[PDB]
Amino acid sequence: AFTCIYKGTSENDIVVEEWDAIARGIRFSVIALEDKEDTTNDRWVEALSRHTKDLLEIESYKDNWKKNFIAPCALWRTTHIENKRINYHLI
Amino acid sequence: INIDRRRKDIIRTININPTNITITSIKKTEIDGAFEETETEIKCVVRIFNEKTAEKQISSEKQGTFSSIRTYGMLVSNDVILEVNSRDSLEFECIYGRMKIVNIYPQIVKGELCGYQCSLERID
Repeated sequence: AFTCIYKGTSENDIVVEEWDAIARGIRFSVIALEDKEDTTNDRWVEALSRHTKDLLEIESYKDNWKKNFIAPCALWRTTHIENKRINYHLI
Repeated sequence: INIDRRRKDIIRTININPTNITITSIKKTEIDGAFEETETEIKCVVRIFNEKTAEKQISSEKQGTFSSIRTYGMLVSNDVILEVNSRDSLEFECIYGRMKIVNIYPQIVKGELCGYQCSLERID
């Protein structure tokens, strides 16, 4: 499966006289061709995706899109991680 | 060649298959760096004939579409002085798309005009 996304239209509305026709190019796109898993080893992302699915009753696709996303949907991903040894025993 | 011979030949050839034609002349006149067009209408007796086995071009674009062919010639007597330039045009309404006089060949004998061999462009 996949989910096309509307993006725009061709440069102009051309006219082709030799074929006796007029034409217009609609422009679509597809997302995340390579991804097929919809899984993560980020436990935090998994937890918040579960929370969003339970609270909101929609999909939650975790750390990156997949080509066949079902609109409406969410996506929880991590951007930045900061670890810190606050104490001898605590991190 | 004598002038009378050429005159007789031109008149005869036109009279084998003449067609009455309503030439319309649009002459562009330079006024303040732009053109003011004065339209005049003149009539002549004319014979039309094929001269070139040309191909019909087509020029469709966002301005519009028109197809023209270069095949037809023309042969007219001395009765009226003609001239075609960038700033001057001549057209007439043949039934099968209006014609347009592209280029004029003035047949002259001893510095005296006797008739115009002429070329056309049938604008569809």
